[PDB]
Amino acid sequence: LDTTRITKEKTLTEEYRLSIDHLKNSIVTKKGDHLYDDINLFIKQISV
Amino acid sequence: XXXXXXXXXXXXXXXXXXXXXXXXXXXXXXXXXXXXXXXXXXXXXXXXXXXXXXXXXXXAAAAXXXXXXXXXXX
Amino acid sequence: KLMYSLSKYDRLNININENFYTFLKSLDKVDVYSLKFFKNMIFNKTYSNYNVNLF
Amino acid sequence: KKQDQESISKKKEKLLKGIQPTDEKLVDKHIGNVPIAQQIV
Repeated sequence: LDTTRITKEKTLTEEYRLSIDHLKNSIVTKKGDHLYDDINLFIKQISV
Repeated sequence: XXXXXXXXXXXXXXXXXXXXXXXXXXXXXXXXXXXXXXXXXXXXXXXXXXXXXXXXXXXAAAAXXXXXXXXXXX
Repeated sequence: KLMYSLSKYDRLNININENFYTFLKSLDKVDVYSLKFFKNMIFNKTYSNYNVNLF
Repeated sequence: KKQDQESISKKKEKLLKGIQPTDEKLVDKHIGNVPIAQQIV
């Protein structure tokens, strides 16, 4: 059974952040832009 | 060929599969959803948007319409 | 190669694929997910909160 | 029906001078300008 279960080795918590930053650098963001609100929250929802 | 057998499951094939569901189901709107998108072919800096594009169509145009457009604050 | 395959270069086989072409690569940068939402909205395939259901 | 006016060949060079290209940091391959394509949609 333990073969299936997760470990902290295989997770991806940093590889998400590396990709999101590639979006912000690549994509324009403004208050009118729908991505601006969720991403700045998303950044807090990791570093916090 | 071995690389294709290697990076098979790791390949990204979800985006293409989405469009298939579009054309198959809603065959009508799909033609509109794809027609809605149409990126500009060439950019241009300074000009007078009032009639510069007006005269830019009457002359200096060959099988390609010219017109104004907005930008990231511009 | 070209001798084994040459029919790719018809104007009609390419001009038609350009519509599918940009839709895939304009996927991450632009709010085409909205267009998906409206496409379902016309035929009432969206599912909102105000509305009534027995689901 | 004629009038006194300039030549069209002169009108060509005038508009070409007023127009100038642009340079953005975000110029993707498959789509030309990323900010321009955003507001259009």
